[PDB]
Amino acid sequence: ELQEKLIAVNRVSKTVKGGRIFSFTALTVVGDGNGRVGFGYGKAREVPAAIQKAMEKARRNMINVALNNGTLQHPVKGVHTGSRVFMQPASEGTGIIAGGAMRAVLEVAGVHNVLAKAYGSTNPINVVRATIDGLENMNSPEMVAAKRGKSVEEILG
Amino acid sequence: MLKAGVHFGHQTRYWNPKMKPFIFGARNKVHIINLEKTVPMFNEALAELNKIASRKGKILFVGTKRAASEAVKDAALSCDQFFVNHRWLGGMLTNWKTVRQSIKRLKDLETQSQDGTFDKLTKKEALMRTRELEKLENSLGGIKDMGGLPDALFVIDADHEHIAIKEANNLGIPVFAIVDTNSDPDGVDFVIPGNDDAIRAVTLYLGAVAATVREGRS
Amino acid sequence: GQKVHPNGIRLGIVKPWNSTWFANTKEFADNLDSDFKVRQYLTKELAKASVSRIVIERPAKSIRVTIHTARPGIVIGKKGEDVEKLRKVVADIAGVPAQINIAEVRKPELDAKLVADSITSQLERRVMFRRAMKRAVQNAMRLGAKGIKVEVSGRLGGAEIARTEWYREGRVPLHTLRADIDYNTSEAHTTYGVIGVKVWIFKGEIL
RNA sequence: GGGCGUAAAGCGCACGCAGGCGGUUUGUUAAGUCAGAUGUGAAAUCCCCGGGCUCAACCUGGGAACUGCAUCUGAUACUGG
RNA sequence: AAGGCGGCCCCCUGGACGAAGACUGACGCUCAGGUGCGAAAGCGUGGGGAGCAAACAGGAUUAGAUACCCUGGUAGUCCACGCCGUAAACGAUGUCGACUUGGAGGUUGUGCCCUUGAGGCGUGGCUUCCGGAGCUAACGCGUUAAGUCGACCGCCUGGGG
RNA sequence: GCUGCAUGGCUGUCGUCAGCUCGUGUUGUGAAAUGUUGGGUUAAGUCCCGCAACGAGCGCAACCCUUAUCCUUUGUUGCCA
RNA sequence: GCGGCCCGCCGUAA
Repeated sequence: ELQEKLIAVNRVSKTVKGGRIFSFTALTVVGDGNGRVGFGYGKAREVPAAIQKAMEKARRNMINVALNNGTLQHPVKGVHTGSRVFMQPASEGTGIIAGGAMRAVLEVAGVHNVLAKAYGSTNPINVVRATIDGLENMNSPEMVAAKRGKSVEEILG
Repeated sequence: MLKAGVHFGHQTRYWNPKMKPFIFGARNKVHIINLEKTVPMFNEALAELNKIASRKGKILFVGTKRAASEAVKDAALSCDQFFVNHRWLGGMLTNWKTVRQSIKRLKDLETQSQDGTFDKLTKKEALMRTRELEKLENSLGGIKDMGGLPDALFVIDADHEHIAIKEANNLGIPVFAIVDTNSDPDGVDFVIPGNDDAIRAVTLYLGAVAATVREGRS
Repeated sequence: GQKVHPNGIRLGIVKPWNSTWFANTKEFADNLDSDFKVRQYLTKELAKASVSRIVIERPAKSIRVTIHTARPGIVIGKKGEDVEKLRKVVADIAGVPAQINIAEVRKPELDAKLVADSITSQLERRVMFRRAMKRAVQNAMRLGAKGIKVEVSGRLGGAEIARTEWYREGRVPLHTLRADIDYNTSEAHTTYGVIGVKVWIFKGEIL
């Protein structure tokens, strides 16, 4: 039922007394298409082993977000080590226009219309944090009403 | 309650500033624990432990400190519960899958033990097997007959057993540690202020818990 | 060149010979040559079957041959006509009269010769070597064995230096003489030269 | 809508004119700021609702836009006198 | 203020801090151009000259040794009066103001309590070392911020050339 | 006949030196780390104790041959109290 | 505690 995606694979080395030994890494994202998403990162001597090792690590690590008809009502921005991300809601008919790993994250998450953009550095591992960057720090009107001790209808007005 | 059979903090220079709400005035160079706000928290913790025991939750006891060892081993094995007495192994809970093999080896070794030297008289091998069993039993004696993944943990010293608390938080199991002045409430805890090195104090702590749990089954 | 041959080192401990007969200096070479000729002919003729091991024993004025195989029906045929053709040719090769026997291989996933030449046959049809290796190791572990190691060497498609790979799990102790290790090799001729295959199987330690 | 400990980047350190920026009330002014109204901001071009060339480039009807300027009336929380 | 300042005594002179009380009534902050002060070496005129010592001369070592090592040795280093205006002139961190969990010291004031004693309670200034949240590419910083903010100024825009 | 720099198979060498890795779990954004480090021992990652690690694999050792001491069995072509 | 001892042609595994 869950959707799985593969983002990037690269070869990584290490030096010992006799020479060099190589290894591979994989970055994957998993979502339910409805508001739950997680990611994982695995290493092994062979590509298939790393691929399969990232998946269940992603499965055990999930969070839920609160969208609304395919987005929510926040222009939100998030950061990690050297990456900035900007996402804002789109009206309708539009797609998931977004550059790299943001495309896969927003696709598996369940968003259908968004106007993302990426700044700063763009390596996949840190920009994938776009999950934790802003997706789960998003506020629905009902929880805002609960926090401020009021009712939704006059919070919106 | 009223007997005040529990002493108080270590010293004003070894203290965690997060313990200010529970602290009292300090007079003789050491901090004093306020008992006026410990009874309600203790009663709430006791009620929660009773309702968990009624759910046959397989409570767990820890607290290796060379002073509460026999105390926790006697409080446990009394009603129905298990305990950890020596050398909390890093990853009993997150890596329970591997620890099951050690438990199984202990079970096989003890089954063979009741008729051990009859199988073979090579005294070297018999002696080394006995030594291996003795080494293995203490680290898992209290947990051998457990299904796995208990539903509650009772911890005597908080900062001294931070690895167990981290494992419990990672798995998502409620904790019932006792916090002193030089420790801090970090995990999802039912915080119970009080001294943790006095024999009278620890005995008073464990007696109420044992009575509550042994009542909870019926 | 570092490893002693696993089969040879154990020939007097836990392993038997394949040719068992007595002779003197006059006929030693002739007996060896005859055994070589008959083994070569049998291997050439019975390629399509699954032949594993040929044991040759010389009765006083006679030669006795036993064949181990996993599909005896093909070798023995509808009636005993094909075994009779084989017996005629063998008795032609060696002057003395000959008799033939057939042995039965119960678990073809053991007896490393079968695994090795199965992998070679797969390689001859241009299939990825890694899948073959993993398939064989998984089958052998499923059927029950304390360990197995396979390896392949040669020009695996790339013009670069011929590479080497190997997989292993279980236990394969090679420095203990009590252990019962079965070892055999094979090689496959492709469009880019030959590829070598080696298999170790650890059936079980013997007291 | 970027930076300056080590990647490029804090004057060797002070005093100080012109400039830039001002703690708390009260009272007046309406300069800044805000709201209306009028007069202006050519046509063509862009946009919206339409129309006609077999359709489309093309032509055409009406409306918005021309982020501005000046004048008059009003408001007085904030900045200025 | 920075560059810097160490035997002892006298004369002239600047700043900082504390206690208590009185007084004036926003008189403030920053600062392009401008002005002043800046280690050592160096320059000019006149003195002085013990030790040390660029340049220089011999003796060694070395394949060579215009060097490191040894024996000497001039300018200079010192004083007075004028120039020069640069340093890894570094905490490699501009100046003011406000706010935010803690420990262990050093130095200099002052209030109270038996002031008994090297006692106990406080309350200011200036300084070392750990470390929490937070911040950072990381190292690390961490109430004397590289944390959360405001005012003004100075600089940066690939490496060589 | 050419190409050991297109290869299989088979050898030398570091070196009979004591090392070389993996599964799961934790730490770090990451290359990686931990285990394999520390105290005492051994010919030896050989062993005890400690310790966010808990267990495995190839190595070391043992199982093989010969030599040194006795006991049974057999006694020629071997032996003579 | 201090005696001396310099160099290594051009490109080149995936």
